Amino acid sequence: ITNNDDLLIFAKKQILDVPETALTIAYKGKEPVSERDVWYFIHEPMGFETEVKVTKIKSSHPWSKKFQEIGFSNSRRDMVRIQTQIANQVKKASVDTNKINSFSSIAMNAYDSRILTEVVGVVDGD
Amino acid sequence: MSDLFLELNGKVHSLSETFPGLSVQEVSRQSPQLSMETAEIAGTDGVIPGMTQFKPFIFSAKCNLQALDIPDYHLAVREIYEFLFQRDSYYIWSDQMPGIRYEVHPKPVDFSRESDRVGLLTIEFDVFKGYAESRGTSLDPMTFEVDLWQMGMNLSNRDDLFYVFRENTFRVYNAGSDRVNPLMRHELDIAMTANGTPTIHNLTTGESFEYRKELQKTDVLLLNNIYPLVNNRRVGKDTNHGIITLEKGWNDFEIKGVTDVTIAFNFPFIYR
Repeated sequence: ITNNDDLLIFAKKQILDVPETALTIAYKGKEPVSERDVWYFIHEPMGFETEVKVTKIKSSHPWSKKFQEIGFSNSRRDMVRIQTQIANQVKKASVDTNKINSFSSIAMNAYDSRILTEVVGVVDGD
Repeated sequence: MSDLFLELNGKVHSLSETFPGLSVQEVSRQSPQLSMETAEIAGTDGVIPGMTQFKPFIFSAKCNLQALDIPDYHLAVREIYEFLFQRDSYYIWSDQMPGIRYEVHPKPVDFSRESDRVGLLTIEFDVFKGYAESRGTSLDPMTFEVDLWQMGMNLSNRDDLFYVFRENTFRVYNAGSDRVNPLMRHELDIAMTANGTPTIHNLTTGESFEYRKELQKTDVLLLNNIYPLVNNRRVGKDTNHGIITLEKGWNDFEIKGVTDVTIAFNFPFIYR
């Protein structure tokens, strides 16, 4: 990009100016929870009275008697996520260097044609 | 009167005879230790049981020692401790049921010193195979010569029990309390000598074993445990890896593909 407004919006997109929070709730009610519904969260001791949008569900079978785990505002850190990020960055770097090897070879290849042009012009000038 | 006979290192000893002061009062055995694995399914009642097994059980003999004096008491205690506790298992039986023996390992026993020369004790033995067995194999004349009672009649007097056969179809009687399976680390040897391509069918259990090569009379095919051998050489690659098991009671056997067949079964009976 060349203008300043696009750079400004890009820079605004490039940083996070709020604490990164992730909420997890153990729910044991009768009403089922879907992947789209937005609930109302009220929890006085933790100072919560808001609307929460579901982003992660770990449900059990209806006959399993177990609780449900529901997430909001992205997920906890975890290591396997970090390893996946590192692996995909490694793959991107590998494809980048594979492409740039061919690009450098072409730069060498593109040199010989211009060398020939210089030689032909030198002969013509003589 | 009662006594306990112990067979170890190829010798048979009488407990009341090896130690003159020792006298066996009572002999008993624990019940079969049925073990079972249960799985629970949420939302449904009860459990689903897996395959049942039989854990090692305990054969107990309560006895007393009446020594001549205190040094004799200590000497007898040491002698009993040395004799009973060997590093390998050994067989035991009793006069009440002489036809059945247990292969056991000794258990810790504590002498209850009631007086300066009298001490009560209860010798316990772990039967670690989970079953009792006859005093010998099927081919052993020992097995059918002492006593064996099964639902009323003594098997030592029955004359229809044969374990060497010359025909192609016959019947084999397994007198044990459950089936004999080499896969369960049981003892079962089958020796055959014939001409041709052998094939054994156990119609009662619906099992089959086939050897895919020609055989000659001087060549002996021996199936022991899970291994077939020809002239004491493993030849499992040329067979179907079949396993022949004997069910309770009569098993009908059919031999096909050979002639002049001589087949012998050598296995001990298994009692629960």
